[PDB]
Amino acid sequence: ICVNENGGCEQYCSDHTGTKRSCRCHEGYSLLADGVSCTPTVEYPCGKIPILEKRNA
Amino acid sequence: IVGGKVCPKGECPWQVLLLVNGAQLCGGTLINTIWVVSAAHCFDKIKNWRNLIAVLGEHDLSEHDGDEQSRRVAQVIIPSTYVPGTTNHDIALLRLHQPVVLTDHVVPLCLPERTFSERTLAFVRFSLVSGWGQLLDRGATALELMVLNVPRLMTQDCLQQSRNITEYMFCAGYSDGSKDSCKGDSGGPHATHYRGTWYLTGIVSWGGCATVGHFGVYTRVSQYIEWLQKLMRSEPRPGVLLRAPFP
Ligand SMILES: O=C(NCc1cccc(-n2ncc(-c3cc4cncnc4[nH]3)c2O)c1)Nc1ccccc1
Ligand SMILES: [Ca+2]
Ligand SMILES: [Cl-]
Repeated sequence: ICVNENGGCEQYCSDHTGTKRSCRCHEGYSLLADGVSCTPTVEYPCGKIPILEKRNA
Repeated sequence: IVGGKVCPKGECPWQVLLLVNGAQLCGGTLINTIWVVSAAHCFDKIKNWRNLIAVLGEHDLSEHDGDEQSRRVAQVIIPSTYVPGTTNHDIALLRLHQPVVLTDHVVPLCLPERTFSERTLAFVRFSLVSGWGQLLDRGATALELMVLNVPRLMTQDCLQQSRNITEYMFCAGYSDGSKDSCKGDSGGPHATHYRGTWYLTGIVSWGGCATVGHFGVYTRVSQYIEWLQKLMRSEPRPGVLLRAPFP
């Protein structure tokens, strides 16, 4: 699943035994209940541009 | 950077400037508050390892605006497999003496998981490369941080469209001599966007500069994720320079 469409994960994807898949998030993010989406948990998470994120807030 | 534009202040917040004795040495990429990724070759000729400085939050070299943060480089880690004055394994991991403070102007780029990088990022066509390098072949360096959107080529395609790329490298850019990374840009990021977040996929290496018939060459960061991660979990060692086994 992970090799395709990133397993539907926003970030990191792990394959498991079966038709099983687990999405994960980088430090400074948490996984939402959709099991795919990552939301920041800190002020300055990696790979986001504050002046642009704010420009869009 | 040739054929790019100014990176608007704060839009390249992971960009690092490396200095030696106050002189521009190379670029780098912040990946955590104390860790910077650069290019091994940047350090081939370092005399006084103690005079190496990393600057975050830099933009315009001509002025001080107070968003700049300078740190001493405490450790320079290079893979055992790297041979000075060459291109293969052109990567370095730098430990800062003290963490930088994350701000609107200072933010790390995400170091991706290998799998993710290999399976997904590697297939994102366009990525951004940046630095204060030469604006032209045999030209003056940039006073303002520059950025350039470049497309990645599969190595097969690179070789075909070219008029010694290893598995530890990749090609990106243009063959028309209009757009490239350039001298002064080495060690800088090749950053790739995916679903709202940016990741480190490449490091500006060396070779030419906007040479017709040729493509830019970049260190393939995906090959080094595990190596980097292990090092980041390790205790500092005396002596700035450290050669670490690779793999
Ligand atoms: O002399 C050294 N290292 C010093 C040292 C430091 C800092 C920058 C540079 N340095 N020189 C040229 C370029 C460079 C051209 C270029 C074109 N397109 C993109 N990026 C580029 N970068 C570059 O980055 C070298 N090694 C050594 C060892 C043995 C033999 C010969 C050379
Ligand atoms: Ca400045
Ligand atoms: Cl030393």
